[PDB]
Amino acid sequence: GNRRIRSVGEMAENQFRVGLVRVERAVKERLSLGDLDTLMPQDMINAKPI
Amino acid sequence: VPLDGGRFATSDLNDLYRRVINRNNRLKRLLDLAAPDIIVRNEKRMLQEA
Amino acid sequence: QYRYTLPVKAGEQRLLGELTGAACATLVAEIAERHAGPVVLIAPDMQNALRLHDEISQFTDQMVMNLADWETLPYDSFSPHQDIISSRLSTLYQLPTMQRGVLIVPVNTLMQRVCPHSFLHGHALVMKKGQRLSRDALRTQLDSAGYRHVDQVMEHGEYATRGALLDLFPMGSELPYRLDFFDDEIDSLRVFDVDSQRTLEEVEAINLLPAHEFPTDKAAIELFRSQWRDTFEVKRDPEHIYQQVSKGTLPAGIEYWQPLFFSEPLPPLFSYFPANTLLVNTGDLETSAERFQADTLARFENRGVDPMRPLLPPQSLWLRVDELFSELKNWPRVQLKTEHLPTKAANANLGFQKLPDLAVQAQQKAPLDALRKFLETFDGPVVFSVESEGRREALGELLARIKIAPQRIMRLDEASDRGRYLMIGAAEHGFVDTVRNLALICESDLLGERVARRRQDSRRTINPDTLIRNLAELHIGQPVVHLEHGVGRYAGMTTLEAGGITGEYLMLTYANDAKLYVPVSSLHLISRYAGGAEENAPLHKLGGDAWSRARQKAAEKVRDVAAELLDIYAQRAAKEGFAFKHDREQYQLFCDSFPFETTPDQAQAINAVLSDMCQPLAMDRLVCGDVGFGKTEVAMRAAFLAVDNHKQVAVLVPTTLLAQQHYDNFRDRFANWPVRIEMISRFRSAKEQTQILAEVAEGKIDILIGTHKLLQSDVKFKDLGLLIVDEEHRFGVRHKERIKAMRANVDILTLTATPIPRTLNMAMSGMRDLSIIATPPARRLAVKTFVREYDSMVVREAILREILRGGQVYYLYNDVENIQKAAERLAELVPEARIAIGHGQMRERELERVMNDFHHQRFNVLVCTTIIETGIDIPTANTIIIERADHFGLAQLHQLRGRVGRSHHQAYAWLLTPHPKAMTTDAQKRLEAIASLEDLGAGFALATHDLEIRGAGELLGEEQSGSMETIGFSLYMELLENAVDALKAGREPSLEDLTSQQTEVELRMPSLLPDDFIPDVNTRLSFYKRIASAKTENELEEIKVELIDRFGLLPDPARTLLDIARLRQQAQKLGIRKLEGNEKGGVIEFAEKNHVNPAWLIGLLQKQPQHYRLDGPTRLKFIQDLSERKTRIEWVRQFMRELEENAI
Ligand SMILES: Nc1ncnc2c1ncn2[C@@H]1O[C@H](COP(=O)(O)OP(=O)(O)O)[C@@H](O)[C@H]1O
Repeated sequence: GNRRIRSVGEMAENQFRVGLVRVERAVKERLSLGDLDTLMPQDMINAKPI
Repeated sequence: VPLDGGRFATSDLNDLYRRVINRNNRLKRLLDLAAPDIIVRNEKRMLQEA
Repeated sequence: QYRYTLPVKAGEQRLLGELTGAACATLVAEIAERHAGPVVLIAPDMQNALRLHDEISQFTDQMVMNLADWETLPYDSFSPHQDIISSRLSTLYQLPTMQRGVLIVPVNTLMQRVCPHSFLHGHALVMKKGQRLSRDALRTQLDSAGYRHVDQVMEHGEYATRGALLDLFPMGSELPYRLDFFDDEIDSLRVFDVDSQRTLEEVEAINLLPAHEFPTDKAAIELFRSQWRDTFEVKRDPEHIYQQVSKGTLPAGIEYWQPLFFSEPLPPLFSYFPANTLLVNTGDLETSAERFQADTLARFENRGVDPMRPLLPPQSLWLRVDELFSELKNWPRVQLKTEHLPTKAANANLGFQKLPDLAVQAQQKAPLDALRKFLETFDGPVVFSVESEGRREALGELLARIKIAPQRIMRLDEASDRGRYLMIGAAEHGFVDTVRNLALICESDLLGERVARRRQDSRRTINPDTLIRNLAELHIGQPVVHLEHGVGRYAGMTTLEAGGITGEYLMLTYANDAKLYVPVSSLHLISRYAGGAEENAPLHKLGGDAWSRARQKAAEKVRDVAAELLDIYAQRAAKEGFAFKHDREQYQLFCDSFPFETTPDQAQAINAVLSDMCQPLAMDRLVCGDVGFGKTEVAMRAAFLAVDNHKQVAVLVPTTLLAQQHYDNFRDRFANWPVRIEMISRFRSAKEQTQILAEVAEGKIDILIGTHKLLQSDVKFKDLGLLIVDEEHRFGVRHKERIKAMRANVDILTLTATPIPRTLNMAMSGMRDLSIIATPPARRLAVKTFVREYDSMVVREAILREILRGGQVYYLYNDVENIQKAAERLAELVPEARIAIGHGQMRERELERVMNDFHHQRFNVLVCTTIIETGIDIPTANTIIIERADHFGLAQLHQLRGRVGRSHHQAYAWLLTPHPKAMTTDAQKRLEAIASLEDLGAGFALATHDLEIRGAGELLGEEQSGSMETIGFSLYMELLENAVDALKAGREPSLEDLTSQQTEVELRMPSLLPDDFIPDVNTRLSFYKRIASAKTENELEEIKVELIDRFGLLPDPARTLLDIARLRQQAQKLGIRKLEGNEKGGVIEFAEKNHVNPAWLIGLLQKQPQHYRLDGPTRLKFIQDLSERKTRIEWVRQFMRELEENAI
């Protein structure tokens, strides 16, 4: 009752969240970077860290 | 040893020998040209760290 | 008669108004000239103070000083730079009694308290010969200081007084001095012996300034420790300030622990004011003092933490605001302010009306309309107030366009009823004094518009019927234009949340079904289709982001370098250099023109230059050293020696600006010798170029300065004898040796700041000389440097530390696409700074506006790219902030560290880093190198750090930096000498003139002999000799089959080479001199005596005007889609075959 099982989905959730934190800092700096009026939500986020 | 891909081994001791003999030859030339002293002070510092 | 009486009372205020720009300076000049007594101007801030510091001297003649404020922040961690302290107390020494003079102090200083005067009148002595003081007065002042009368002085704390002669042996120095008072005056300063009593030196003013503003000795130390144990608590720490001072040594900010070094209350500097002093005010105190005090307190409890270095309450280190406004009722005070007070006694408004709209523009046909329509209708005198002397001539022909004559006067009172005068000074703004109808007009009163231009917005003018007038009955699937992006297919209205605001929007589908939801509110951006092709309408893709277009696949090696470099090096090592001739007294008279004295290392560098110049060998000397160490006058003495031997000195720099300073330097130094010195760049007109470069062949210009324009394959020096090249680490290799290609045994001297790794290694390997310099003549500063992580409050406090010093900040970002955003990102981070934008890609007039307004302190912080690297003046700039020092070359890191400084002020330099594990390892090595070395003389070893992290580049190629697995230097030397004796083996013509006599056959096609076909560069070299010296197709084919015999097949670069040589044969056979070709076509340029059938060439022109146009008499532009280079070769081949079939 003090040790719990975290199975497959929960660890994949945590790894996906770590990747999400990296890409949100990246897209945060990209969004704080200007020229938003010609921007898209595809060049701003990058699929490499996920 | 060649790494079979066109280059050589890493072999860090040859790297350190190359570095030390570079500093030694450079300092020898520097004393040959009779530089003002404050240059050759920190070059002797650099050779000692090498 | 003057205009207004003055405040002469204990605490009266005198209100003065109607004051526009820069009028206050001449007003207080009037004040000083009318009041027998001191004038202390209180400034609202450093900047205005410093600005007023050159304003007031423009208008009057009295001695004017600042008080040197401590440069630091309140409770900072920095020493105030003892030299400044030495200036500070010195003024503070004479501040108790100074009869006439103007002192500008700011509220930052005036709220600060100072030393209790006991230490100053005891433990210090400045004394000048023109001080009318008696014998027993100084005797009892030494007694009050505590000194002992010994009539044969030897000890610290002694003085003598016998008859008229007085002697003194101080705390400060180890020597006594004889005074010899006469007629209640001092009449000798005789440095006499400790025992032998005869004079060493006759002085006028003795300067025994204490090493600190505070007592430093032992009794001070235990007094301080008594105070600290009374106030704070002592912890066992070997860095705590109590133990630190207890060891005798000092930390940085120790002075901000002021009062513990006296154990007295501290005077508010009002004690140092003279008897009837006149305080004059500017702007107001009632504002700035408040927010300064608020900043002071906010900083105090911001650092009212940290038992490591605790602080005193600010009530001791400063007055309080109410305390100020109490002591400001102790002095007769003047308040100048920029509006109209109505009416009362002790109050006057003086007519100082601001100037009318006088401005220039190139848009109007006659630019000086406002001035030309103002001056005839201005009944009074007109003054022109140019800052600079040469800028005076910038006004001289300018008002000559309106035919109006400036006379140079000195004094503002020199005005007549109506006359036009120029004034050399330091003003910034003009006005009209309607009391006497006088008008002062600054230079900056001409260019009021620092304005940009707008663009785009086309369909916002298209209010036509296609806009649909916001019908709101539009159907689904309607192709609809939205003017920022293009046409989409309208797919209904949809509600969406937007951060606590629900809304209704028009969903619109563009290409790749990307939705766009404009609000229903701004429905007017949305227009119905106009093309009538509603079922054939296109679709725009949103965003238009086509960066992907940066992929890959560009080739290289269109032209080999290695053979040609070996050729020029062999040609240099074959012939002999020029043995120059040296004249003792003629060179000495040139040395006399130097108004300075050489530092000894500089002298022996100059001596090594001359004692290599005068030799049969060829000079090749690196004169490496730090910037500002006196490099140029070495080149002066070199050139003079060169130019008297009539050898046509050539100067090369890599920018227009450095050429511009060099033109001044050369012309001003060579002000007495029959030498003509000129420059060339893109700034020179072609009609000036076409005579300068032509005259170079004639050669009465002996010294020529310029950019790459010299190396443009047309400049022909009649007798080249000296190459001087400045700011080395540019120029590739080709531009570096392209000049030496002209003359094999020319002498080369290369100045630099930090040499590139290739020329460093080649110099250190005995190929070129090296002469290092150090020891700058003026004691310059090692501007403390830091490498810290990015931090919003760190950069803020850096900006604040600079701006409350008063100078300006170079803040460099080096990305032009987002520098506009980074401007406001910095601007609301520091709301009280003034930020303008400058980069190299503006419209080349706003840039100069920004830099000149910067030069006139109109704003504080400049956001910039590396345009500032071109090395501009303005030493008031004193802080570099490189925002992303991750991606910046280490040599120009040192160069940018050289940009700040240039002053007795302590400059600063913060190098912002990203997070350390994020960056490249090479960046970490660079930053550790720059954090290791912060000195003077460290520029060179920093270049030894530039080398050996990147690899010194290949000795026989381009690419100055790189490992590259090059040719070994021993093998390099062997190949070199093999080329040498094979060259001098039978007097073989240099390959370079085989370039010149060859017809221009450029075709933008890779034509060379590749290294795999021939490894030996001598063999490839002699093959190049044999092909370009071959004059028959028979010999070309024999060489070709010999190549085939030696190495198997013939590759395409070899084949193309050989057929271009074939083409050169008939080009020189007909007279086809200049042939350029490309993908698009090219230019055939014939000789003046050409073998062109003229009527048949006209027949070509009239059968295909699209592929034959004579644009010029022998210039034939042919336009051909030469997609395949084989088709290009056969096209030109069959074309000249046609032309030889029509040859006459
Ligand atoms: N021997 C000297 N004595 C006094 N001042 C010198 C001496 N040599 C150089 N200076 C000063 O240093 C500056 C020299 O800089 P210069 O050689 O023109 O270019 P750099 O700034 O690259 O060294 C000059 O302004 C000069 O006043």
